[PDB]
Amino acid sequence: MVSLKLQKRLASSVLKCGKGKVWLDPNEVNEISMANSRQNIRKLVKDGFIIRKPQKIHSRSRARRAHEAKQKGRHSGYGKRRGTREARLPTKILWMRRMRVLRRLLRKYREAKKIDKHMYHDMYLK
Amino acid sequence: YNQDKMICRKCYARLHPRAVNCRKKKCGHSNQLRPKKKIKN
Amino acid sequence: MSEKKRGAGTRKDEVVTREYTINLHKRLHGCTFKKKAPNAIKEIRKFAQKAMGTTDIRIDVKLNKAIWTNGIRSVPRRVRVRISRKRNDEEDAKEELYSLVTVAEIPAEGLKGLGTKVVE
Amino acid sequence: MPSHKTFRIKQKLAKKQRQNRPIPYWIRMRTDNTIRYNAKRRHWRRTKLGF
RNA sequence: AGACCGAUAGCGAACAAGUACCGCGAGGGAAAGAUGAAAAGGACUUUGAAAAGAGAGUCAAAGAGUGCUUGAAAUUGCCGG
RNA sequence: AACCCGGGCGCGAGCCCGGGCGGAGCGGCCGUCGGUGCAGAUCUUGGUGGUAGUAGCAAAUAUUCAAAUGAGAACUUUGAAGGCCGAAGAGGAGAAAGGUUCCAUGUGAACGGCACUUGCACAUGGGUAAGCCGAUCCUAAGGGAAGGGGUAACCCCG
RNA sequence: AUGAAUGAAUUAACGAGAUUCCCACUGUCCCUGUCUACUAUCCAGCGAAACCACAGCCAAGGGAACGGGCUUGGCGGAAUC
RNA sequence: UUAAAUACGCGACGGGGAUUGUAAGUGGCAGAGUGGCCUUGCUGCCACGAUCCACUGAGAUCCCGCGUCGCACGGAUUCGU
Repeated sequence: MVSLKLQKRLASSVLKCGKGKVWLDPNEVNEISMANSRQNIRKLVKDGFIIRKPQKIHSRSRARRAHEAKQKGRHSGYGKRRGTREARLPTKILWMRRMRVLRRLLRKYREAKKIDKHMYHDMYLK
Repeated sequence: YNQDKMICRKCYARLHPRAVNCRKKKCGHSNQLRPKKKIKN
Repeated sequence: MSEKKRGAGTRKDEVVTREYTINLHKRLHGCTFKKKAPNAIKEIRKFAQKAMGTTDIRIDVKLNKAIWTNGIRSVPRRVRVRISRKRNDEEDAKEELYSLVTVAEIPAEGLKGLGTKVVE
Repeated sequence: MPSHKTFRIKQKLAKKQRQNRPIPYWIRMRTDNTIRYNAKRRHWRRTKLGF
């Protein structure tokens, strides 16, 4: 025997990280075994025999370029374009833009002064 | 109490309703908390 | 693993190596398309034993990686392996090889040249 | 929370737990008579705790 | 105390017995004795994955060697006809 | 005495002896007592054979190559390679419930439906620390304490 | 042997409710094949139950009239997968 | 049921068919569009080339072979009157 199970618990709770990221050297095996205490583990982490593995990578990269691949149209023929009809944007989502803008334009147009109080009521109602 | 505790979406660590933020390890005003929805099935 | 002479006849030996190509296909196609990759490794561990004439075979991690690289369901058709072969114990050591694409020929020659180079 | 707290069940559970220990090597020796298989000694997996 | 029973009998219980155990609970509930006159309760040595085994030692007796008096049956192995 | 094996008598229920074993109690006659005789009762209890080295140890395809340690290594542990888990067919924090199962060291008769150096098996030690978390104080279906009265009374309404 | 709130009739919507027809489609079918997976099989290891008065051939016949066995005929080299 | 230094014997090469069908690298522009540059002007260039052609009857080969290399010099177990 060597039971390394306990240094794995400790190693994880001092690199504040998982047990399948924390790695222990196969040269140092006896010295690792000798650590029974975190202050010993801390020393082996300091001296760099016990180490937190990096561990593959992302995929942001395909996806952010997928956003640049929307920027910039594309895929808006009928087929590739699909969640269901409205769900994608209910058109109440376009209204939430339109209805705030059309009232923001009408407030700007008066305060430059272009229309009368009579015309402003009718169009706002329009 | 109806507030229950707020549990962090990153770390998943539980830290009060009076604490503003999580801190389990450097979570450190990550503000990424949501409260316990206050009791189910 | 006996490149054992001893004595003979030519060949003044204990270890040297040979490069041999292990055909994975015949036994591999006998395993499942998902379960294929472990079969290959066994295939290699049985062929060297046959070719070498030794029970005790070591396969290099490199060999493990090579078979596994495509994944579980895909294994290479074949793999060239360098299999070195020394001791009274008569034990096999194996690892991966290199090739442009080509032939089976005189692999013993490169090995012989290596051992001769090692030196002073 | 505590981890159901009340002292009054909690102590007595801890007493049965202290009471479930091996017999002490000695009482086998002075001894009167027995294959001293103690016996009221109870287990985390099997049978079931009582009060 | 006895024309009682004598360890599948007598109390459920000769002993660690309303114990071990079952049931949410009311309640239910076993199996369980015996080396030897004396521990003299198996040194010392060889062996071995472990236990154990071999050899030897104690005793009237070890097929008296530790759920060890006797040791049937039902059964197993080896073996004989 | 008992047991095992045979020898003799008695139709016979059964009586008797010889050898071995056993290592302390055992008969006969008469007169009495009676938990007084089994093959059986889907009989009870215990033991034991065949069934059998038989069924099961089969659906997430999950490990493989090197190496550590060890009397012993497919399953303990390191690395690499390769996968699987995704509201959790295997992430984090907790309620109840468990009830010490946690940590460490040392083992391995039993367990783990197998190996085991391992373990949530065994043994011995050790750990849980609140003015500011929770208990705690409040009050909600109601458990109700408190007349009188039925009811012997238990007990029940108010 | 229908019949009116023991409700009659009627009826749109609804339905894992009962019956029928059409198109679409198809291995259900003609009529079966190849192929994958896990089993199977063989190896190491672990290791059970049900059941068991019974030795265990066929054709006839007989018999409480539905025989593995009586009776006569006929067959069978065991053991094992 | 095969073959075995009394042998075209085995593995590894690849030559054949009969197997599937146009590679990686490389170039052009039918054709996306857009920007800047070179120059007196004219004119052309570079850039990121969506898709296609061109160098190719290419790569891979459960079947079949002659030229090299490596190994093929062997023994366990059994008994019948």
